[PDB]
Amino acid sequence: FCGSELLHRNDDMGPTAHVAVGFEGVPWKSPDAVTFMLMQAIVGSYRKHDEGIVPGKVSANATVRNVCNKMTV
Amino acid sequence: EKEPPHPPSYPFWFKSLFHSHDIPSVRRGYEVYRKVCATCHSME
Amino acid sequence: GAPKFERKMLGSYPVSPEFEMVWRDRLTAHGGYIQQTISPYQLKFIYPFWHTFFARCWCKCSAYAWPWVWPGLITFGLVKKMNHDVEEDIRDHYWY
Amino acid sequence: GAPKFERKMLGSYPVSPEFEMVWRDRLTAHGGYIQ
Amino acid sequence: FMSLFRAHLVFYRCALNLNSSYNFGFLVAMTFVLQIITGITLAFRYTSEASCAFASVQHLVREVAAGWEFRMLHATTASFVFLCILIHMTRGLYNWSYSYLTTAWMSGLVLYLLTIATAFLGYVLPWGQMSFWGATVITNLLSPIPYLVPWLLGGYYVSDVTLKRFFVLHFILPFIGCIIIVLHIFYLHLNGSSNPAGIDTALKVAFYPHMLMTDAKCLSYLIGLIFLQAAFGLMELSHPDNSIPVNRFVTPLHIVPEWYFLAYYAVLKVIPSKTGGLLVFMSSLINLGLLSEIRALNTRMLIRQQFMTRNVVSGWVIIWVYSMIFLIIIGSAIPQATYILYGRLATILYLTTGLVLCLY
Amino acid sequence: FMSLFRAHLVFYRCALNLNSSYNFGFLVAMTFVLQIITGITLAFRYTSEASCAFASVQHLVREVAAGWEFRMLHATTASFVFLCILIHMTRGLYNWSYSYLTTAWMSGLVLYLLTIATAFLGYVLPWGQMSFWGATVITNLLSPIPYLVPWLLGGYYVSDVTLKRFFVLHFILPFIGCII
Amino acid sequence: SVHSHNIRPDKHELPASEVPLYYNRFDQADHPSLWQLEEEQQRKHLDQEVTDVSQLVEPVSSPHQTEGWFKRLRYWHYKETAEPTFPRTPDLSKGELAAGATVTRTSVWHDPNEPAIVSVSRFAPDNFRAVGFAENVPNPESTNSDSHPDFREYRLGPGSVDRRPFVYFMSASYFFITASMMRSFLCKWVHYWWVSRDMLAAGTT
Amino acid sequence: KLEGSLLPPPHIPGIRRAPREPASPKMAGMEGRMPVRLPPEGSRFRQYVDPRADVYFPLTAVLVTLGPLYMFSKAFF
Amino acid sequence: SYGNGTVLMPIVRRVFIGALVGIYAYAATDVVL
Amino acid sequence: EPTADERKLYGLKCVSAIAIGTVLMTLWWRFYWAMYATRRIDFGKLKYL
Amino acid sequence: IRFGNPWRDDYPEWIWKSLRVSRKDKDMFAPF
Amino acid sequence: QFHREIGKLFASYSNKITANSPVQYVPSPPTKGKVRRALSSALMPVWFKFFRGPLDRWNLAVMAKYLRDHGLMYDDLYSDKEPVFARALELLPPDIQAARFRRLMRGTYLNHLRLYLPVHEQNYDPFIPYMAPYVEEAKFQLQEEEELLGYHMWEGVWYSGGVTGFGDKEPGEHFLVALPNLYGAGGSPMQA
Amino acid sequence: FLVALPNLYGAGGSPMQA
Ligand SMILES: CCCCCCCCCCCCCCCCCC(=O)OC[C@H](COP(=O)([O-])OCC(O)COP(=O)([O-])OC[C@@H](COC(=O)CCCCCCCCCCCCCCCCC)OC(=O)CCCCCCCCCCCCCCCCC)OC(=O)CCCCCCCCCCCCCCCCC
Ligand SMILES: CCCCCCCCCCCCCCCCCC(=O)OC[C@H](COP(=O)([O-])OCC(O)COP(=O)([O-])OC[C@@H](COC(=O)CCCCCCCCCCCCCCCCC)OC(=O)CCCCCCCCCCCCCCCCC)OC(=O)CCCCCCCCCCCCCCCCC
Ligand SMILES: CCCCCCCCCCCCCCCCCC(=O)OC[C@H](COP(=O)([O-])OCC(O)COP(=O)([O-])OC[C@@H](COC(=O)CCCCCCCCCCCCCCCCC)OC(=O)CCCCCCCCCCCCCCCCC)OC(=O)CCCCCCCCCCCCCCCCC
Ligand SMILES: CCCCCCCCCCCCCCCCCC(=O)OC[C@H](COP(=O)([O-])OCC(O)COP(=O)([O-])OC[C@@H](COC(=O)CCCCCCCCCCCCCCCCC)OC(=O)CCCCCCCCCCCCCCCCC)OC(=O)CCCCCCCCCCCCCCCCC
Ligand SMILES: CCCCCCCCCCCCCCCCCC(=O)OC[C@H](COP(=O)([O-])OCC[N+](C)(C)C)OC(=O)CCCCCCCCCCCCCCCCC
Ligand code: HEM
Ligand code: HEM
Ligand code: HEM
Ligand code: HEM
Ligand SMILES: [Mg+2]
Repeated sequence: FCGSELLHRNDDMGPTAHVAVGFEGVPWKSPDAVTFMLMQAIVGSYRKHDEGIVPGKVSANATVRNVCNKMTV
Repeated sequence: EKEPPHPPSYPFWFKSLFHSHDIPSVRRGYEVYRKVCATCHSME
Repeated sequence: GAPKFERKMLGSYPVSPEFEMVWRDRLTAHGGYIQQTISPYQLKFIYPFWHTFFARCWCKCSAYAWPWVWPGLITFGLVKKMNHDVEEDIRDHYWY
Repeated sequence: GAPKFERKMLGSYPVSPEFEMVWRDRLTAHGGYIQ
Repeated sequence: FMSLFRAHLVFYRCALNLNSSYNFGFLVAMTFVLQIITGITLAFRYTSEASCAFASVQHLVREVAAGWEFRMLHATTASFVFLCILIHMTRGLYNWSYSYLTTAWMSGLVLYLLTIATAFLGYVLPWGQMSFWGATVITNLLSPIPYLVPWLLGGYYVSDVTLKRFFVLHFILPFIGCIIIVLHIFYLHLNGSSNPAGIDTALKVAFYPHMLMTDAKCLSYLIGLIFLQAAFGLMELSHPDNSIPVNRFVTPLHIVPEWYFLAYYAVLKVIPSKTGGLLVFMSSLINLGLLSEIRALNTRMLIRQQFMTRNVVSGWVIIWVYSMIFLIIIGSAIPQATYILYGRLATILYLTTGLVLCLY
Repeated sequence: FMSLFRAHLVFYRCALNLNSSYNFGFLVAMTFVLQIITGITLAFRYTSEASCAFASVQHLVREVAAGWEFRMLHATTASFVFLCILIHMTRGLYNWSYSYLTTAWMSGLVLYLLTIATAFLGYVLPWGQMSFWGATVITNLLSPIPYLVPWLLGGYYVSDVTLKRFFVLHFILPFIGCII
Repeated sequence: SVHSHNIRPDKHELPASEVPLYYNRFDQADHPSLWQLEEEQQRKHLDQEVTDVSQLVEPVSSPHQTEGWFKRLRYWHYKETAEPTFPRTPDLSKGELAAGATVTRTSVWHDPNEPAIVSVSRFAPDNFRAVGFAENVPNPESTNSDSHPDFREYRLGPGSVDRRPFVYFMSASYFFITASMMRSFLCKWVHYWWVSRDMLAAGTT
Repeated sequence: KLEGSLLPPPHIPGIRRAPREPASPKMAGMEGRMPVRLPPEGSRFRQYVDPRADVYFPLTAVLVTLGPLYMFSKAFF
Repeated sequence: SYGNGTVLMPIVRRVFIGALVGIYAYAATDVVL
Repeated sequence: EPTADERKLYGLKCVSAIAIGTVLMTLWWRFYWAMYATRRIDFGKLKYL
Repeated sequence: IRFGNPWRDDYPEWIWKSLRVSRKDKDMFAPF
Repeated sequence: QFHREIGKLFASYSNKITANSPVQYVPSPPTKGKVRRALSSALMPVWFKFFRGPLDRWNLAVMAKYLRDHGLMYDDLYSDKEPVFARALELLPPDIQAARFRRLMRGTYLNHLRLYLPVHEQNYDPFIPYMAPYVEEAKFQLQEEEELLGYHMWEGVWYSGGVTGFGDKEPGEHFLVALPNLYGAGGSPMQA
Repeated sequence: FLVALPNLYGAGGSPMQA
């Protein structure tokens, strides 16, 4: 596993950027594989144009709550 | 006038980074001050 | 900071106070670029300095030779000529 | 300053720095008045 | 104020090709800090009374625990203040930094004058022979200005009242300087810093950690060299006559100020006229200030790169540096007709180089 | 800083029914200014040396032009500092101002302690009988705290070393107050 | 910005329409899209192989230009001198540049056999290019030279030992040295605050 | 063929081409050095230039500036 | 120029230049002329 | 100056310690210098990995 | 003379070679 | 009416300039006098051969070797902090702007390492004036603005709207208008 | 207080106009 970055800068494709970050994980048969599945769900997901019936500002998920309340917007 | 001559460098023990004073010689120099120089000079 | 035509932002989110100086110097990447960087925990970080020592030392010392050394040698020589004329002038006035 | 539901402005022009404290205490004139 | 701290010392972006020539502003600031700490500590045991000032310094060294350390650190660090400033100013003249960092240059010049005045006030306080006779002379060069002297002293001579007030001024001015450092930084970060190549560039990185670790490395060298000199005494930075009590009716055989004032003291010594020598002082400062408006002195558009690399004609700042060194030697010599002749030769170079910097 | 000056001293809005009970904060500030001006001026001719301190104050009054004015103004204004503060604090307790101006009340209490300490340091400087014996007593009430006394004096008694350091502290603390 | 321009008249620095300083020979395209063909049909010097400094191409610019007392640098290009009401008319037959005031206040763009709206469409700045443009001006492919090393030479790959323990023992050692330095300076400050050697002796009787 | 760093331009309809100077003869004293052009043929500067003087310039520069100052100082100062 | 508020430095420039012309003219008349 | 011996013995302990810390800070600086000195930036297309 | 000379300066051949040396995948201090 | 008399003097000198102004291009007069243009031509064969000539040739060699070591053009040395050059950069077409961006990035990297480029990457003429058409158009635009709008010292409201009132348009660029707010999160002038 | 003075340059702004 190489710690490194590979970035394509382009100011001629709109105002939206895309990014992904990764850690070294575990293989299928690991005794800790079930816990990684759970840790994936604690961080969870969020879409601004499809929140549902729970507003993101009052979500139980701490990550969602901190992201939605940033700079009040 | 003119610039006075620079004195020569004598090898005093204390001149090195790693060296202290030479106390046996400091003791004898105090006898010299008390019996010769103190008649005209103060060390207040 | 940067010129006005470079400071213009593409996004609309507000500038946070800890980032005021970053966005005062925004510059557009005309043409684009691709960047690759390795983590410092996975690099030799002292050997590269010595691997390129001879080339770096040549570049620096060559640049400084004419502009600094050549006027210094002249100043050093003038210091000696000055001290040689002072001595001779003292003996032409005070010595018998 | 004033409560949030009173600080809300009707206009859109930006608040100038010499007037920061004025608009931190905006209060709606409920019912109106003549001065 | 923590958003200002992170905006200007953490996320501030800098060109990748910075080097140690851009680290001496931080070092000067750290010398002020060290002086304020050691200065206040010395003040707890110093006596401004002329009849007991000289004795209070000696008793401080000979009787008080660690008293030697604070006394010798304050004296040594003062010399490093002026060495750092000199290297700091010379970088600017090598890179024509004042081209677009105009108010940063002017604000800096005010800081330089404030530091000169502070050092002069501090050197009179120990109240030795050189304290008294150096103040008497340097305060007479200002005689052409009417009544600018008898009031600053509050007497007919550098008496005991002058010493009391030099203590208060010396106490105060450094803190005023700290106020002007804030303006200095305001005018710098308004435009952003330059770089050794003199070009615009988008290859910049954040101050922390890359550039913050270079400042830290240089700080280590500074602290080690100060303590080396302070605790062992390798160089002779102070004059021996100041270890002698004041005598108003016996002038010492050789009067010379500290090394960082010697060069301009020599210039003023080879010019016989007393009024013409002070005009020379103003013209030099005026020349340095006018560099803030170098863009306007010619219609041709200037560049920051001056092309000293591999160039046999050198540069004006280099020629000035060697003329200053040459005059420090003359200033430290006994008056002699031959010394005076060469001193005038160098004075012409010392002044002409300043004037031609305004030409291009 | 001129936009801050006009925002807080020109266009700042205040209730119409204010009166003189809300003017004593400004008066305290002005007393600090007057003390800094007169204090620095006195420092140009004061001597911290215990053997000559008492005499330097008298010579200042008896020989120096206008010396009586700066000495007596500094002493009188100190009394008005504490009278204004007392009226300033009493208004707050009458109106329960600390109900919602919480950190203003706490910050004020720190300023009060700083002013108490400054005044105590200044009263020892003229080095008369009350200077010496009042410092000896007030510095013994703090004896229950271990070793909090022999170090502030730097000796076995309110000696000549205590006077030198009380001068430096007295010089410095007012400017710290201006920060708070 | 806080910087003003210095466009003013000058009696010693004549206007560029009369003394250009830069080499005043330019080609002219009817439509700037044609420059794409010039860039694919002309050869580039950087594609030839040379080995010695003495074989490098010689510039077409002359070294003899700016003169004067104490003028250290001797070659420049641009200036801000004001242009007069009636500037000199460029001579296109010699390759002279036409731009700015020399288009608006001269008749350089008239063509007897074309409408005026067509002729003046060819005098925008993108229509002119200095001689030597295609052969010389570089366009780099990377910041890195193949003659220099990069991270491929220095990277620790498979089979390498973990560095984390060493990196943090380096930083911790710096800090326990710096902490000792601070503790010593504070202890010395406190000693200085305490009684002196002359007063400790007076108390003993 | 052409003077300087230029090559024969390709013929492309729509691009008017400026006239280009032809190559001129060389002079003695430039072997082994990075090339810098001489003044044009019809010019007074070309009648006076000599590349062989480049080698002595490091000394000439010291003499024209510091020379007069040293003699003037040794006579009146 | 139009659009900025750098309004004191142009005044400082004209005062400094004038001061220099007067210093070096008062010295020549005392030494040369 | 009877304090000369105390002064010199304290300086040896101090200058030696500071020197060692200067070496450590040099290593920590070059640790961060290498990640940008060995960095690759390509224009147009990717050359090497 | 190439050193310091704007008419001739270039690296000698023994410096260009030092830049081509390679120690990829070597670590003599690994046992530490 | 003392102001109307001074205005009469200004007007007389003004009308004289106009009555003596030509209506077509005329070459500027020689600057140096005939006495100075005669000494120069007499000493020219000796001054140029041994001093001024080699000075010019050394200068261009020093410049060319430094630029080529970094892969730069001469015009890359001008700053975007000049108003004229900033306007010129705004007028550039994409292809020329991209090549300048790349050369500036590469030159900062090379100056950081202090390593020369190989000789075969230095085979180009660095003195091609690629910015000239855009510089001369910028000068024309800004000279019009100054003559039509900046011919008088205008008054204004002081320390109002974030500016000082003496001519600045962009806010917070002088010390006496520093620190615009005490509370809040601030903001950017580019997002108004 | 430790988040006072958000900006050194510019004209600032209002949180109610974000
Ligand atoms: C004169 C004073 C100045 C100091 C002395 C002079 C300067 C040089 C001294 C020698 C130090 C360098 C040694 C060679 C390079 C080592 C690193 C390396 O990569 O080498 C292998 C590398 C090839 O290996 P590789 O297989 O490719 O890669 C292996 C690594 O993985 C590659 O991985 P990496 O690249 O990531 O890095 C590996 C890493 C890992 O290194 C290790 O192996 C770890 C070592 C851990 C310890 C770190 C050192 C701590 C020492 C502190 C002091 C002792 C404290 C203990 C108590 C003492 C009590 C008395 O290396 C280090 O961390 C280097 C540690 C050594 C630092 C230098 C210490 C010098 C001072 C020592 C004494 C203290 C000062 C005096 C004060 C005290 C006394 C009064 O080869 C080179 O780098 C080329 C070598 C040639 C360069 C040397 C040139 C020497 C001559 C020039 C100087 C001449 C004198 C000065 C002239 C100028 C002034 C006039
Ligand atoms: C083992 C056995 C024993 C032997 C071994 C050794 C034992 C001893 C212990 C170990 C010692 C070595 C240990 C390893 C050291 C590792 C670190 C290292 O190498 O450090 C170098 C390293 C160099 O920095 P860099 O980033 O690598 O490169 C920067 C470029 O060079 C900047 O260049 P740039 O192109 O980017 O900027 C352009 C320009 C921009 O301008 C500046 O940067 C500022 C101005 C620079 C010039 C400075 C001179 C002007 C000031 C004059 C001061 C006069 C003093 C007045 C008193 C006079 C009394 C008479 O700067 C320059 O032009 C710089 C080049 C100057 C060349 C000077 C040539 C002199 C020629 C002399 C000819 C003589 C002829 C006559 C001969 C007669 C006899 C035959 O510097 C540091 O890391 C600094 C660390 C210390 C911080 C300072 C704290 C102390 C303050 C006091 C000292 C002040 C001077 C310090 C140097 C300043 C440099 C700018
Ligand atoms: C903040 C965030 C962080 C957290 C919070 C921090 C909180 C603390 C911050 C402070 C809070 C409290 C507020 C403080 C306010 C202070 C005032 C302030 O801000 O004003 C800024 C204000 C600038 O305001 P701005 O909004 O940025 O722009 C104004 C315009 O709108 C646009 O103007 P412009 O841009 O076109 O040009 C502006 C330019 C305008 O530049 C000038 O007009 C030149 C000014 C400097 C001239 C002197 C330099 C040397 C020149 C050569 C020598 C000349 C000699 C004289 C003869 C000349 C020929 C006749 O100004 C500068 O370059 C700035 C220089 C900085 C000056 C600061 C000094 C303040 C007063 C204290 C002075 C103490 C001196 C001690 C040292 C001397 C002791 C003996 O500065 C001034 O205009 C005041 C200038 C005062 C000059 C005093 C010079 C004294 C020394 C003269 C030489 C004597 C030599 C004698 C030798 C004798 C030997 C025996
Ligand atoms: C009875 C006794 C009387 C004694 C008094 C003196 C009497 C003299 C009578 C002479 C009569 C016959 C000759 C008449 C000549 C008239 C020339 C004239 O008016 O111009 C016509 C004519 C004017 O036409 P133009 O169109 O204006 O042309 C101007 C050029 O374009 C110019 O621009 P360009 O681009 O063509 O040239 C390049 C330019 C730019 O070049 C550069 O920038 C390159 C610079 C490279 C420098 C590299 C240096 C590196 C080495 C540094 C070494 C270390 C130094 C630092 C260390 C120091 C340590 C301490 O070069 C220069 O700027 C040259 C600088 C020359 C400096 C010489 C200054 C000497 C001053 C002597 C003292 C005077 C008194 C001072 C005050 C005393 C107290 C009150 O000029 C020419 O054609 C050129 C002629 C140039 C001649 C220069 C040399 C004249 C020497 C005369 C003899 C002096 C003897 C003094 C000692 C006597 C002892 C008894
Ligand atoms: C309240 C503050 C302390 C005062 C009392 C103690 C005495 C003070 C004297 C120093 C004592 C030693 C410091 C304490 C240890 C700190 C360790 C720590 O937590 O750090 C986290 C880390 C520790 O190092 P790390 O980053 O390797 O740790 C990563 C985390 N681990 C290892 C746990 C996985 O340090 C940093 O974050 C470093 C930040 C950069 C600072 C560089 C220091 C050099 C200074 C240069 C600037 C000059 C300063 C002078 C300013 C003067 C102004 C007037
Ligand atoms: C840049 C800041 C300062 C500089 C350059 C400076 C410089 C000096 C100098 C050169 C001396 C004479 C040393 C000697 O030869 O004995 C001195 C002495 C002194 N300074 Fe400072 N000083 C500074 C700051 C301060 C401050 C802030 C204070 C107090 C608040 C202070 C208090 C003293 C005292 C009491 C002395 C007399 C003791 C002595 O002479 O050793 N200094 N100063
Ligand atoms: C107490 C005195 C001073 C302090 C604390 C100080 C501090 C600083 C600091 C920290 C920097 C940024 C880092 C650096 O470039 O080193 C800087 C830059 C600068 N300083 Fe100073 N300085 C002082 C005196 C001066 C003086 C005397 C001058 C000139 C006369 C000056 C002119 C400049 C300039 C022009 C810059 C910008 C350099 C550039 O970016 O090209 N300063 N100063
Ligand atoms: C140097 C000392 C002090 C200064 C300069 C100062 C200054 C001021 C000023 C100017 C005001 C606003 C005008 C006014 O209401 O009078 C004020 C208000 C206030 N001060 Fe002080 N003050 C000081 C000490 C104190 C102390 C000791 C306290 C309480 C222990 C305090 C608590 C308050 C409170 C609560 C207010 C707000 C009153 C209200 O609006 O109801 N201050 N202060
Ligand atoms: C709130 C600010 C201050 C207060 C409340 C204060 C209070 C006092 C008091 C009560 C005395 C004793 C007066 C007497 O009985 O003779 C005194 C003396 C003195 N103070 Fe202040 N002071 C202040 C600020 C300052 C400052 C800032 C300085 C100097 C920078 C200063 C310098 C002196 C001096 C030299 C004396 C001795 C002269 C004398 O006792 O008359 N004071 N101060
Ligand atoms: Mg100009």
